[PDB]
Amino acid sequence: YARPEWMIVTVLPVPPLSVRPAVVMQGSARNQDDLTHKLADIVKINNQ
Amino acid sequence: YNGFTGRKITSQIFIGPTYYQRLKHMVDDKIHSRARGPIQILNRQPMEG
Amino acid sequence: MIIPVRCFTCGKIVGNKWEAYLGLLQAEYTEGDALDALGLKRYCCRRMLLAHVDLIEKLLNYAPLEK
Amino acid sequence: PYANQPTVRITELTDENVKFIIENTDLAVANSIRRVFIAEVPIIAIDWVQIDANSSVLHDEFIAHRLGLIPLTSDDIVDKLQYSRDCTCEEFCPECSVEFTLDVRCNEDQTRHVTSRDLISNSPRVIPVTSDDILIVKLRKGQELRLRAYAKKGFGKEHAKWNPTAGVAFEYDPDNALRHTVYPKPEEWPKSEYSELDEDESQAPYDPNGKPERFYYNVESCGSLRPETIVLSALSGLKKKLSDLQTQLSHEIQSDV
Amino acid sequence: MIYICGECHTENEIKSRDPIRCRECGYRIMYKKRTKRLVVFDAR
RNA sequence: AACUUCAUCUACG
Ligand SMILES: CO[C@@H]1[C@H](O)[C@H](n2cnc3c(=O)nc(N)[nH]c32)O[C@H]1COP(=O)(O)OP(=O)(O)OP(=O)(O)O
Ligand SMILES: [Zn+2]
Ligand SMILES: [Zn+2]
Ligand SMILES: [Zn+2]
Repeated sequence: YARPEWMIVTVLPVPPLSVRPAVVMQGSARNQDDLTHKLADIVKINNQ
Repeated sequence: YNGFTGRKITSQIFIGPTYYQRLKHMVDDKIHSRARGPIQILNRQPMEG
Repeated sequence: MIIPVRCFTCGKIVGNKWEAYLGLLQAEYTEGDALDALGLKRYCCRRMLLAHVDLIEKLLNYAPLEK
Repeated sequence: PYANQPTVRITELTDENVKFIIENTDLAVANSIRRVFIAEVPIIAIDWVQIDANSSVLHDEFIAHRLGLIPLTSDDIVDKLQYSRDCTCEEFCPECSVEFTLDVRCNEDQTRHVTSRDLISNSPRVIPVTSDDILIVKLRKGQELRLRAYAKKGFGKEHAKWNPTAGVAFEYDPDNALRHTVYPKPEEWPKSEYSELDEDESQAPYDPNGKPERFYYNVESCGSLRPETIVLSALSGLKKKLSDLQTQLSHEIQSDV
Repeated sequence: MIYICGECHTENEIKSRDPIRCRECGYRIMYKKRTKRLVVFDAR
């Protein structure tokens, strides 16, 4: 159920959109959850 | 004197002009009821307020 | 804001008596003597004139929205 | 097993007041006559208001409230007028209502006091007890009040605007002899106006066999109905309520049989 | 519709998608003016 | 057949 190596993060789980809903305002804009912004930062750094 | 029956109330009652204030808290603003209404997006539970 | 028609407690008309009350106060009459002259007997009716604050005069100072 | 025969003696009768005494009557009957004075005597008062233009400082429903509280002469035709619910015609008509109109504008610089005198009735018998005047609103220059009102028959149980009386003074046992009120210190208590005691005696001696009788009334009219006719109409209305009750009771007894 | 001016109290008619400025005074606060339909008030 | 969130403050028993 838990091997010590699995504690080190080699694959980051990205939660479903239900966990991080997109906050819609007037249809003019769609703010994104804090998790979405943090995941964007993680993806940017990973690509770099 | 008792308003309903007209008989004198046995205990004499303290009456006088006192200044009273109507506070902003009114029942019509506070009465509320909920039955399968709107529901939040994240928790999918009934809303607040 | 304006003198209520009818005393709350009993219902005697006190709305017609505010201007006469003010006139009698201008004459020399004390508040109690003016209230007696107007015919107000119960302290419920005397409370209506005695405690009344006439704000309609202050509100009439502002210019009307449509002239 | 039968009703007692009451007696009335009128002490004072003025255009604003009736002071009378009812003897050989029950406390319940006396109190309910007083109660009918207050709540079950029909009168005429404004209950429908339509404000065409209100530029006064007071909002529309404030003006409507004040107009409703204004008394209206209801001496004779209140018995003739029908209730709006009873009247066959839709909304209101001359038989079920009386129309009033107010068209006041303050063209002059000086503040215009809109009074009950400015209310004009379509029927002469109902007038706003003008024959000072009740002040409806004060109008600054350039402010105008225009409205149409309908006055309907009703009694004070519906709304206090339909109260025909100001203060009903009801007293029994002026000197405490039935001990219906037990004074902790009898001497401190002021004597009643109807009291027959000497100044030394604070209370009359306890009457074990006594019953409340000889009730004293002072009925003050609001001006809509004469103080005499308030009392007469109250007695007649209570009698009519009892007769209606008896009719329904007889019908239901027949149904049970 | 017709909007009464806030300051000079003169009715001016402003079309839709037009700047809210009263002619002859320039005040930028207008008021919609009372409705023609009439509401019944019970005096109660 | 139908209107987001945060945050703050202010009140309520
Ligand atoms: C009697 O106890 C009650 C309850 O415990 C509940 N309550 C109230 N405030 C709070 C709060 O901040 N937090 C929590 N957890 N509970 C709270 O309110 C308490 C009393 O408060 P009070 O002492 O003002 O009641 P008066 O004696 O004043 O009553 P008056 O004569 O005005 O009607
Ligand atoms: Zn009074
Ligand atoms: Zn009719
Ligand atoms: Zn202008």
